Parts: sequence; C-alpha cells; structure tokens
Amino acid sequence: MYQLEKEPIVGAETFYVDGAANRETKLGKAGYVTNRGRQKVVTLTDTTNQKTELQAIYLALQDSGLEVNIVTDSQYALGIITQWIHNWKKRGWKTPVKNVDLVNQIIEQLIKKEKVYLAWVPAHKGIGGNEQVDKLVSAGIRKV
Ligand SMILES: CC(=O)NCCc1ccc(O)c(-c2c(O)c(O)c3c(c2O)C(=O)c2c(cc(O)c(C(=O)O)c2C(=O)O)C3=O)c1
Ligand SMILES: [Mn+2]
Ligand SMILES: [Mn+2]
Ligand SMILES: [Zn+2]
Ligand SMILES: [Zn+2]
Repeated sequence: MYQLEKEPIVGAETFYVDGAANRETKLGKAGYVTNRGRQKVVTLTDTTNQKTELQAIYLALQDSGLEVNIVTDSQYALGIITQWIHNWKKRGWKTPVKNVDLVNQIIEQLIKKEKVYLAWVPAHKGIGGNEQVDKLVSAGIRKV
C-alpha cells in the first residue's frame, strides 16, 4: 500500500502534532504547529488521549501537501499506523477494534500522499516545535 521514509524529507513542511484529553470529562484538544508559520487546534468531546493523538495526525495529513514531515510524541499512534502499513494483505493480520474508525481515515489520507515521514520523539521541555503544540492542546485540559 505504502512505505514511509526512514529520514525526513528535505525541504518539506514539518508538522509538530500533539493531542491531550481529560479522563474525567472526556474533553480533548488536537492540533499542530508547523515550521512554516502555520498552526491549528480543534476542541473535541467524548475523546481519549490516544484518540486526540491520532486526530492530530489526521489534521496534519489533510492540511499538508503531497510531501509532509510529521513529528509526534505518540508511540501508539506511530505504532498502530506503521503496523497497519507493514501488515496489509498479510496472513496473521487482524485490525484492532480500538479506534478502528479513526485509524482507517488516516490510512486513506496516507495513501493520497507521495512521501510521508513519521517519527516519534519523547515529550520534552524546551522551545521547539513539540513544546509549542504541547501548550496549545493542554490549555484547559491538563496542568503542565
Ligand atoms: C513533559 C513534562 O514533564 N512537562 C511538559 C508538559 C507535560 C507534562 C506531563 C505530560 O505527561 C506531558 C505529556 C505530553 O504533553 C504528551 O503530549 C505526551 C506525553 C506526556 O507525558 C506522554 O507522556 C506520552 C505521549 C504520547 C505517547 O504516545 C506516549 C506513549 O506512547 O507511550 C506517552 C507516554 O507517556 O508514554 C504524549 O504525547 C507534558
Ligand atoms: Mn502528545
Ligand atoms: Mn505533549
Ligand atoms: Zn514531491
Ligand atoms: Zn522540541
């Protein structure tokens, strides 16, 4: 179906995606910040922390060009997306019911692209891209 890049695409816009949700109210936020002066954040209800991370990747896919670099802190989101790509049309593959709909809409957007670089970085303190989208999605959701 597809195969992602092992290194980021030189020259392409980078999307620092992030998502945050509250367990008690199920309210959440998902968005991104880019290295070309672009940002977005959406408010979500009846969501989970894993659902907000996948939604942030979906927003970066629909708002980017044919070549996109995406930096997430989500090992689940990177894992469940990469495993879907590596195990399509294979024998021992079974789709997880956990967020089956949301991941399916991401794969449909992934195929429409020509070059996608998905990488995981740990959530860190600083002034970099992951730290800016961090404060945007956590505002009013969790204490940082
Ligand atoms: C970092 C820090 O001390 N202060 C900065 C503000 C602050 C305070 C507490 C936080 O918890 C975070 C915080 C984030 O903002 C955030 O976005 C994330 C995490 C965070 O912890 C994760 O932990 C985390 C995240 C994605 C993952 O996929 C995993 C996984 O896949 O396993 C984990 C994991 O926990 O394992 C993730 O996206 C941010
Ligand atoms: Mn995150
Ligand atoms: Mn974060
Ligand atoms: Zn191209
Ligand atoms: Zn950073």
